[PDB]
Amino acid sequence: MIELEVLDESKQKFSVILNDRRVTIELWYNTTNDRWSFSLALDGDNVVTGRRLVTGVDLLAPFGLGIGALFLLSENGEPPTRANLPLGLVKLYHATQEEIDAAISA
Amino acid sequence: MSNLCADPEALVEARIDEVLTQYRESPYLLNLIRAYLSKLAETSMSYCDMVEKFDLDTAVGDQLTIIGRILGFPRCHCVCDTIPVVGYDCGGSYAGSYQLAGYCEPGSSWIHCSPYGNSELCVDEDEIYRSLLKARRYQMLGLYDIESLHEALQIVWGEDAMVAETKVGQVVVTPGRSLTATETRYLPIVFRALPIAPGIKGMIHIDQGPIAGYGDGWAGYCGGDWLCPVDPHAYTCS
Amino acid sequence: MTYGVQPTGYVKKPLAVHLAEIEASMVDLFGPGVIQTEQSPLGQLNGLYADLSYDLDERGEDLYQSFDPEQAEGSRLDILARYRLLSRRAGESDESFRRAITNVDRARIDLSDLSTALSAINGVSWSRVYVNEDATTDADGIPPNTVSVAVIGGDDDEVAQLVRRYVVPGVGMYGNTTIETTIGGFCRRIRVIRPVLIPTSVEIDVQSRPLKNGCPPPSVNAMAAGLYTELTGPDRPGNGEDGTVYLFRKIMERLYPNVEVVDVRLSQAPAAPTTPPLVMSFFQMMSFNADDILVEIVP
Amino acid sequence: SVEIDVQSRPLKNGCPPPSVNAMAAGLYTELTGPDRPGNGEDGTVYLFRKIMERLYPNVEVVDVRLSQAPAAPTTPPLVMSFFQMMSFNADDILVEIVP
Amino acid sequence: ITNVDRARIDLSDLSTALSAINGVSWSRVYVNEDATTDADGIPPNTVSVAVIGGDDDEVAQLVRRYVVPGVGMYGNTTIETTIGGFCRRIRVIRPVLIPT
Repeated sequence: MIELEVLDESKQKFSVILNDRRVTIELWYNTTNDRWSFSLALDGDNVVTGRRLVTGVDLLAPFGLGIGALFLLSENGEPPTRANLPLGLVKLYHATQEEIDAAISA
Repeated sequence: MSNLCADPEALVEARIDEVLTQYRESPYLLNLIRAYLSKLAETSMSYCDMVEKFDLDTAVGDQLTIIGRILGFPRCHCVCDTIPVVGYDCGGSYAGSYQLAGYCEPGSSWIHCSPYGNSELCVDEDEIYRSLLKARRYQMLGLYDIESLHEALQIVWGEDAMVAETKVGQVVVTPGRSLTATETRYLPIVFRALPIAPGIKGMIHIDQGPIAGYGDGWAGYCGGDWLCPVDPHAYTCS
Repeated sequence: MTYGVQPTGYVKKPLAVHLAEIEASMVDLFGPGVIQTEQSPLGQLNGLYADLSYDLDERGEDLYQSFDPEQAEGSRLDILARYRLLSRRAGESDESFRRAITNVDRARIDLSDLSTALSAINGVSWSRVYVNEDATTDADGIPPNTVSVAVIGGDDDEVAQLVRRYVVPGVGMYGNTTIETTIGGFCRRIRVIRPVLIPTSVEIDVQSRPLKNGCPPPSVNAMAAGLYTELTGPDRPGNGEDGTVYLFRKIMERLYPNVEVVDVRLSQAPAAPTTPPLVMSFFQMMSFNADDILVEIVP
Repeated sequence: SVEIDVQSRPLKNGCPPPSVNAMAAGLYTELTGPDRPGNGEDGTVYLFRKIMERLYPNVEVVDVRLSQAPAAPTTPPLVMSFFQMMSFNADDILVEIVP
Repeated sequence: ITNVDRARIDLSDLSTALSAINGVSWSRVYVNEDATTDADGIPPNTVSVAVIGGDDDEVAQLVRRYVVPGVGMYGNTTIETTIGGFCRRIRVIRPVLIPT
């Protein structure tokens, strides 16, 4: 799996090749609830918009996009925050389906 | 989570704090801005009444219908029953071919209603549809064991309900109390929601009273009665 | 607070109500001498902010309808179905997936999980679920306390792994095809029905009954094409359904109310059409061809 | 006065025989609504069987009897002239299941 | 435009509209406004249309909006039209060409 760096900006956007697909991710911080949210576009088309970043679950599971799992982790299961997500106290990870299968089998 | 929103006057004053020094004491300008922003705040307050109106333990009306539509148990169902009809029996009594309703009947329906012209008994009392949904969330997960079926029956009928026998493909249940007319009429819909494994026939105690016999949790002479499983005809006229 | 979320749904405050209470707020500020006509500087502001308030109400209604499977659409419909772990098929419409989520009657709510998961299995063109829950064998031949499955397509392995996990132990299965399955070493034989298709030849005689001399009947080819579509659709005749005059008179008259069906004739191809009923056993099905269907208008 | 005798044909996984009152009120509402039989439209088996089989796909109509109140129900056709039109009452429709 | 001498100042609009349909190589309009059938076979109070080419659907919908209800039509080809459900049947003449 891989770690996706998060900048110290309340709204940021980047692109990464996941399962040989150009996936564009847009993170933006909602101050009113103090939470990070993501929109995902596959090849220029927005397939996910306005999803809450939550730790310990696969954020892409409901959609069947075919680009693996995108999940957040933290040492003691803290929730992602304006300060604690860019600092690396909460890390965003992408895991490929084969890796998930191998770990599940192991 | 917790309190989503706040009082509109808190938000509007938080914004009025951002006004310039030269306008800090302009009562007409500030009160105009307050008039215009207090309605946006008040309009959006109405949204935090969209949070626990879908609480399964408390939902009512369309909020309960929407939950029923998510759980896949609609408010009304086809039956072999002569639903009572709202109307007058020509005073004392008229021959007719229908039966009538009198301002307190779950079988509320006019002869012109669409979920009446095709035999759909529709559940109107929220306290019973809520129980049916709370039972249906067991069919959802397939929790067919007794530990779950007894819990479903407690919600549908009450604390005196129990599951009696496990024959070959035939399971008996009892509310453990005399039923009222509303519950009796809705009884066929209860066995469509209870968690009973397909291919196994649900039955019901005759007197809806606690069953007798030997053991720890049962009923004796006073309160108990001899078992008699009967067909509730949940899916058939016959 | 009659407005907002109400037992009847989301009640929306009218734009006129918004504007009127804006005007009340402004009268309470500037006095009764203020001018608020729709063309004055204050009237224009009142209109703009009334429109913005009403658009907030529109958002409220959108948020309320984003939780009603009858109004939700798209990936939000998919998330709603994720409460029961249903999944959309390929190219499935929102209407069909919505009907699956809601379990519109179905007259028997259980076996809906099995029916919908079967339909979701890849390759399953047609699927149907039956049950004999009495202590006697039914007229169709299903033994007591038994679950029967009819399925066209899909691989036997996925079908059986699904049926085993939806049907509890201690409940039998009536069928013609047997699939051996294994979980943790325990070894269940799952019996399903793979209906045998009987090519049916169908010849129908119809009379024309124009609605209030409204518009005349369609052409023979159009009626035959409509009937072929109807019989090939998801509401095609099931297994064990004998061909009768009633079935076709119910299909033709619904498709084309201005047409009266007089005489239906059926047979097993290539045998000559003749008098119904054509008896299909519980393992048999009627299969139709566009050529075989014939319709004739009679005086 | 209209009278329909039917045979129930329930498909295996389906609703039971719909109740006689529901069948009567469904026919009444549809015959009384905008799609009511117009003037000069003979009451006949075609119209009533079509309506019944379109409302309730799990029912087969055995026979239709028709007449004028208080006249005894008579085998169709019930002839209506171009100026005469059929009327109906909820309590004057009778439906029963034939075995 | 000018309606150069036609001897029928009305019916020129229908004639022009018919000729203005795509594919209508030849067209003509006939009327029998008398109470007795004409030697040509057109019943009384009848409007007949002869046309070669053009689609039946468009031709019939065009003739319908020029010929008023209560006026018959005489012809060898019948086209069934519909406006608001009120389906009508419009008869026109598709001439049979006899080689000479």
